[PDB]
Amino acid sequence: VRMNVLADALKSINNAEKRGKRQVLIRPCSKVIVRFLTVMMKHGYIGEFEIIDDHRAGKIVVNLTGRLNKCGVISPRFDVQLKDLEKWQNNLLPSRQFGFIVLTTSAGIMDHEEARRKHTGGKILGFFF
Amino acid sequence: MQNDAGEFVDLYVPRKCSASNRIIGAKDHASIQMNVAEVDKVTGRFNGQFKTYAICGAIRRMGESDDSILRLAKADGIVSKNF
Amino acid sequence: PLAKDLLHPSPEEEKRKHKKKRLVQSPNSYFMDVKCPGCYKITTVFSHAQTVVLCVGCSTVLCQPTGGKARLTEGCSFRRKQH
Amino acid sequence: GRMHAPGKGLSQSALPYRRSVPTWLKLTSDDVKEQIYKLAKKGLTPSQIGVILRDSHGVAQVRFVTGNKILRILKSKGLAPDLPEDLYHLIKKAVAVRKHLERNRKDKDAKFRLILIESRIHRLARYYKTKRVLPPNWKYESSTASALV
Amino acid sequence: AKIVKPNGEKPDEFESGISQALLELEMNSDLKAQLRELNITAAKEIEVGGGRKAIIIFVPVPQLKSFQKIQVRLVRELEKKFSGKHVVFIAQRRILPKPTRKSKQKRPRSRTLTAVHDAILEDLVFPSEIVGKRIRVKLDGSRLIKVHLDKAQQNNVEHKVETFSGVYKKLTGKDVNFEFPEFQL
RNA sequence: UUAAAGUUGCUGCAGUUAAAAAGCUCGUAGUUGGAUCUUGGGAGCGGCCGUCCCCUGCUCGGCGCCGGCCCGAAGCGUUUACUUUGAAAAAA
RNA sequence: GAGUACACCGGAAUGAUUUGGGCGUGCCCCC
Repeated sequence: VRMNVLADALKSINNAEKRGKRQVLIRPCSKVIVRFLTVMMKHGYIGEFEIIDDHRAGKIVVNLTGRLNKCGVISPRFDVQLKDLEKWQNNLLPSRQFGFIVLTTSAGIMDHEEARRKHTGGKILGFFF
Repeated sequence: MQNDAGEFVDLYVPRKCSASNRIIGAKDHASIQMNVAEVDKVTGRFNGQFKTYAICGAIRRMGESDDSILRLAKADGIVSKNF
Repeated sequence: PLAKDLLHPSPEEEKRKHKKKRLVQSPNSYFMDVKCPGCYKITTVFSHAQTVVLCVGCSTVLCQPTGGKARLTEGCSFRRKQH
Repeated sequence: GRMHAPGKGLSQSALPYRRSVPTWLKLTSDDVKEQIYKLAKKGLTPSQIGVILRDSHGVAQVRFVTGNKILRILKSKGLAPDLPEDLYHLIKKAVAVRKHLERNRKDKDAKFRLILIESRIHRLARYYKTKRVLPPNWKYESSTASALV
Repeated sequence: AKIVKPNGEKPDEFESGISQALLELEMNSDLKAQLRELNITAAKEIEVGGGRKAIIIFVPVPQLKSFQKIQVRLVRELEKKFSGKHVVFIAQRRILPKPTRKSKQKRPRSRTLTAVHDAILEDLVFPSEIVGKRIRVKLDGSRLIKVHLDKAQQNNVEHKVETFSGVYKKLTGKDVNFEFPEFQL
């Protein structure tokens, strides 16, 4: 059955980005999906996303643009520290110039750069470049 | 393309597609670069300017490039909005 | 259509699709109020009734249960209501 | 799909987004409560009660005009049955299959479906033990089964 | 007189004038049999952006189903008794803080912030109900709620949407826009 | 014996035909489990934004003023993991 | 008062008078 909604959301975004589509439809909504898309859209990888509100579970339609390469998840949520982050961005990212790891943190859903200069770490969510 | 001094170092900036915003390679022969002529406002002749659209080879291989060209012409203002 | 708008589609596609696969799901049924031509009462019944009902006063049967919509008896008029 | 069948069906209700009592509904919440009380004293499950109300009274849902569910209404009155209706229906199907199976010894599909039915009974029974609806000393048994309606 | 404050303290002057006007209404009209115990909690006026203002009236939560039956006449009466002011009725609901572990009965979810805001939104627009909500995130990261309204009964509320957005910004603090789309009816 | 071995694969292998999906199904222990509960601003600095303070309760008593006010404190506050700091942690 | 068309009215609109119905609130009966 359905076990991870963020994984299916990112796989749908990746598939419709590879197909060249302009809009998607994520079927279940959650706070972590909205925060993850907010991290992408603040960092400039997607457009405005509309949350279609209903009384069961919302649907998200993001204005896709030709700006994304891949989105993925790391299941299960592996906990990381400040001394373990370097290995993750070494074996997970293409270069040391771009690309981000989004990780769950007690300060909030936030990427690895502000996790570095806020001096805090937590559980990992995924990556995009 | 830049460094700490900020000077440019790349060999050439590659063309991007106007439909999917994907990089057109140097060996993608199926990619095109379409020129569309404008018209005079009253007399209705060729004034001289160009309108340029670039479609990568993946869209033409998909076969869904005329919809993209029609959308870009509607966005520029060539095709009438009601259509 | 690689650039089909899913936020505001035409209502013909919304009526075209399944009752669960729209943007917001809406049931295909409705409430109707069939009345007898020999009686003077008005009774509100369901479109997909799937039971047999009697009129107020125990005179006639209004609908018959089928696989889908209820089979209203002949001569009895009805109209859709809403709010 | 199903838990005991290879088919993956899709057929259920689709509740509307609109959250309001309709203006053509001239039934007070006490009135639909009274119809619920008299139809439950007629000896009906909450499913058939909801069907009869939406079929011959025009109410869409009880909990949208009263703010409370049907079984919660019957529990607040004090006339809801001790054994719930779905476990009762599953036990009735099990004892009917067993009554068929005792005469026909060669029927193996009846034996397989009986195995599936007692599996569903055991799963629902341990869930009802978890939510404390059933006492923990309650247990399904063959000779007890004909003692249970 | 008619106004009941939940605290034992002095009422203000604007809500006193509103209470005096409505008691003179129920004495001098045909509503005295339907406005006996019907009290008013409080009232407040704001500055709607433009060239006008509006009045927010607070109502206790058992008194919503009574005032919803006579909502149509009261807004007309407060329109004809005032000059050019639109008036809305908003229930007073309490919001409890989140039970953090740094800080007892379990908090009901009807008192949560989202439930209170949704109840305020559905109670602000009484003659036209909610038939769809859309949330848009602009490039700076802020939200923008877009609310769809039904087609039937729009000849009274086609011009009150600016006051609705003003009072929703003043009470809650979220952007809101109101539309009348063409999908179902 | 180690790397080469992505030929023991947690990072990181394979199962149609090359080695390899139990004949099929039920099932306890094990593993994995849908959405939802507090949002937003003010005081200021550089020119809306990367820093700055704020949105758990009562009995003993000290930066002070003339029984009235702020501060401290013997006493306790729904529990876990995760995360950051601090102690101690023999040498070679 | 069963009410499909109905028969008596009470409120009420401008000292005095009065505007066909039903409940399916919008199309159905009689002109």
